[PDB]
Amino acid sequence: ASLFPPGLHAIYGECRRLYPDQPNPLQVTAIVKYWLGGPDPLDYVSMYRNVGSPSANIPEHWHYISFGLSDLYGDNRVHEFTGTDGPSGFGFELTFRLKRETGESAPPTWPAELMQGLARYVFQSENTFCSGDHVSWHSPLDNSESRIQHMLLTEDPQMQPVQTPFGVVTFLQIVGVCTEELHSAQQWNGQGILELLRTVPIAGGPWLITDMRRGETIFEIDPHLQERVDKGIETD
Amino acid sequence: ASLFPPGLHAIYGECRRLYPDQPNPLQVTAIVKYWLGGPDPLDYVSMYRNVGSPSANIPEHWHYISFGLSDLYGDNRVHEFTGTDGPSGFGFELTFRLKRETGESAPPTWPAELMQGLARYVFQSENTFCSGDHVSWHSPLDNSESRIQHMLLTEDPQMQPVQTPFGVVTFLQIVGVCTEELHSAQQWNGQGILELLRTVPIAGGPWLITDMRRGETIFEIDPHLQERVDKGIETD
Amino acid sequence: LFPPGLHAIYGECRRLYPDQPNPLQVTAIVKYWLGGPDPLDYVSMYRNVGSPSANIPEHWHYISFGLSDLYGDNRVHEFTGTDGPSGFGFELTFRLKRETGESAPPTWPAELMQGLARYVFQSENTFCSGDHVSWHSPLDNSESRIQHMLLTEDPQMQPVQTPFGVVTFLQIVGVCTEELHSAQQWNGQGILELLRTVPIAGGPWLITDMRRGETIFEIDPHLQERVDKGIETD
Amino acid sequence: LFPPGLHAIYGECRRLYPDQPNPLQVTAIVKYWLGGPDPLDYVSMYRNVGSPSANIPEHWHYISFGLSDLYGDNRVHEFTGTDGPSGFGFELTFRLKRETGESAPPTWPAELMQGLARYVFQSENTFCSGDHVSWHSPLDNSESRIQHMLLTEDPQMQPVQTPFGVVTFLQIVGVCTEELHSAQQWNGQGILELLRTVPIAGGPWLITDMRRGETIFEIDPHLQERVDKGIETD
Repeated sequence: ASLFPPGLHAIYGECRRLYPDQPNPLQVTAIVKYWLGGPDPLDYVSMYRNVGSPSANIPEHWHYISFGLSDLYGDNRVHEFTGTDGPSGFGFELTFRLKRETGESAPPTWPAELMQGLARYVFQSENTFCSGDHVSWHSPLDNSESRIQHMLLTEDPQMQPVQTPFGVVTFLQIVGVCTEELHSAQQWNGQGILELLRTVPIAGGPWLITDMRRGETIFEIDPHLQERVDKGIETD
Repeated sequence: ASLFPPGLHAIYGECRRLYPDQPNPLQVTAIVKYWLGGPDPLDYVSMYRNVGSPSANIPEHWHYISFGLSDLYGDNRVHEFTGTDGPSGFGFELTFRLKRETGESAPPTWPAELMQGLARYVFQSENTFCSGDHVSWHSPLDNSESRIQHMLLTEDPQMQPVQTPFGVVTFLQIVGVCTEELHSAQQWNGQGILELLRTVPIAGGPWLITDMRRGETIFEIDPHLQERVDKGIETD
Repeated sequence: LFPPGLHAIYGECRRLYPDQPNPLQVTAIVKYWLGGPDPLDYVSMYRNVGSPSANIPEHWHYISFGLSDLYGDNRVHEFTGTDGPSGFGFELTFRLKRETGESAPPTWPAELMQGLARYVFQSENTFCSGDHVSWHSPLDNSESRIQHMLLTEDPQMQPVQTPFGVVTFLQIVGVCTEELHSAQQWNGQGILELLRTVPIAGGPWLITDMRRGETIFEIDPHLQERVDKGIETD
Repeated sequence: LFPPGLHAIYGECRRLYPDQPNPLQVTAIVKYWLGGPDPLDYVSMYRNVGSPSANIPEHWHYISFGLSDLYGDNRVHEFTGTDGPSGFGFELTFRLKRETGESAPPTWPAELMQGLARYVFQSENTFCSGDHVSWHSPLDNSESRIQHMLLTEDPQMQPVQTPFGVVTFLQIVGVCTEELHSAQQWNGQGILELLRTVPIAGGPWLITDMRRGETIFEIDPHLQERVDKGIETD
């Protein structure tokens, strides 16, 4: 009397189209669900292995997808049902791509935590996030010493918006960045820095993968990108 | 070398107009300031004793005021300086009024924590708060068993907006409420529930004081208020 | 109601970890009773500071949910009153030595457990303290010498009463092939006793260290005498 | 550069409380060196789990900032090299027994400390281990029988080297009037020794329990003997 949640199924469906050979991936869950009084708004976080793409500049990475920001059950236990047209719940779920480090047999679990924190902001303030937005996390994302301490949001390069009997669901991918890059996004705009990040493989690449070990800003890597920012600001 | 912060001074000035006899109140601070890498965005939280007003049926309570959401230093270490016209930093600071209980010689310190949590949301997301907004904290505010698990924001009944050399600063007072009251605010609007709360002394009264020990919703206290809520939704 | 079976187990877990109300918990994305391949619905993973006092190192503690009757509505196990055992009567647990720098418990043990639970659901025999399982493969798919298992009752998790039956806790203890053979020649309880006397191989709480490079016998060749005398006087 | 004096003390605090990097810290809204009435710039308040082993109960630990030279720029104390004492040479500390349900450390001890510090500035001068202070009032303005103080070196906080001098830590220990008198008849160190042997009155770490209703003598009338023998060999 807890069948496979329709909302969850729609997302799970997309996940399968992408990882047909990973039907039983590592999945993390809140021991006491939010709608039962728990502190974490995301009911589940699936963690897949993405081989990426040798050919392109795309390295092997871990891919995370959340469950809870959208309307999973459609019975008003967390979000209000609002037809199949509008957005399901908040309208999206968070995703994240973490560069795989040698000797990693499974995907590290800290990103679920990061997502719960972001989700917690959405649930309580009730303000949603959009592609291009930035979040001044102001702390190394994985509680390490990393220079990646903030976030930019963009649409997931592979996960496509899904139709649900409870509304549409899109996927917002988290992209870790350095404070200098965050400031740059504030001076100009998120979409601009996102474009730049795509041109610098080690900082994101086409799929905007995050490398928590990156020690340099895109600007330190290629001081010419600054020009591009200056022009953007100007012509905007 | 660290003079009395102009921004802090303007707020402090207001605090004095209100508490001329408490020049040396309990004040809490972040051991490692936010702008030095610390996790708490509020540099200080002053805690005063408000005798209230026996006459008006306004009980003795603890009054909290934050420092950090507005521009305290004006040297771009936390917020960007934007002239003396616009808002100072985020334009406001948080306040809170906690009903005084027996066994309290001094104001309890947990509310500082609550404020840091709220401020963190503002700094990270860069979305400010306004009178009438609600926050689905989804947890007893003081980590007790209290039924007060959410918040509504209204302007402080006494603290008045202050002019600063770094902008204008208003004061947003936190008002704890029950989930039923939060939903009520969502169905209708924050200002409406705030009005009601003012008419029910034990639930807030004229100055919207929070009593973490309240066991009943305003509706359970006087089932008639529901009528007002229904008329408001209708004519709105 | 929240599943009584789940409730009872969760209860024991809190008595042990009052400060970890929100531990990392792994689950089967498609539950077994919905057609999924993994019989365990959940695997909770806690941090156990151990006991500096008794030389018991900091380790990760795993507890499974699914081998016992969690829901009591015959969706997985048959309801058999509150007396007999709940479902198979137990849940699996495991203690993995923490390696410095580990911020969270590694998740591979959930897998090992699913395999075992899978084996338990399929076998025509019951599992008990003292049993050995010839896994025949490094438990974490590494190069480890720990390739088999012995089962013992969990040193801390205590049997719990449930409206659906009694639930005990069987802890997995990784061991070397030489140690498995030793258990076959003599008996599980015996090797378990020995393992308790050799901290790096288990200690009082029988914690598993996948990095262990030596058998208990290579560590102290005298234990063989006890195994021998054991077999002899037995 | 962050005030070297503060840095050094913060350093010690961390060695002791590696898991409390962001403790509750109280400050003077208008610092003393800006015209304010309170000489202490800050008072950090930590949670000390104590030691179940030695029966040292969980308590709140307070440390002051201001009696020593925090800034070294003559704004409060005179800079006197790195050899001599930093400012007055010490900072005050206090250990308050935790009462069940105290989610955070109570803040009144900061006040008590400001009073003592205010007293040290106006002179009788620096305090030393063994000194007594006839506060003559329940320390927390309650009805408590603890109305005076004895000073001893902090059992854990160790003297720190600072570019502005050496800083030691003097811990405040609350006592009853009968105990104060006893210290006057004999000596502070003596009563401090006795207090250590009576856990509820102080114990090894000399924790203060504002709820104590009995003097150490009423608890064990024999200690009186040991005070007399002290007066005698002195």
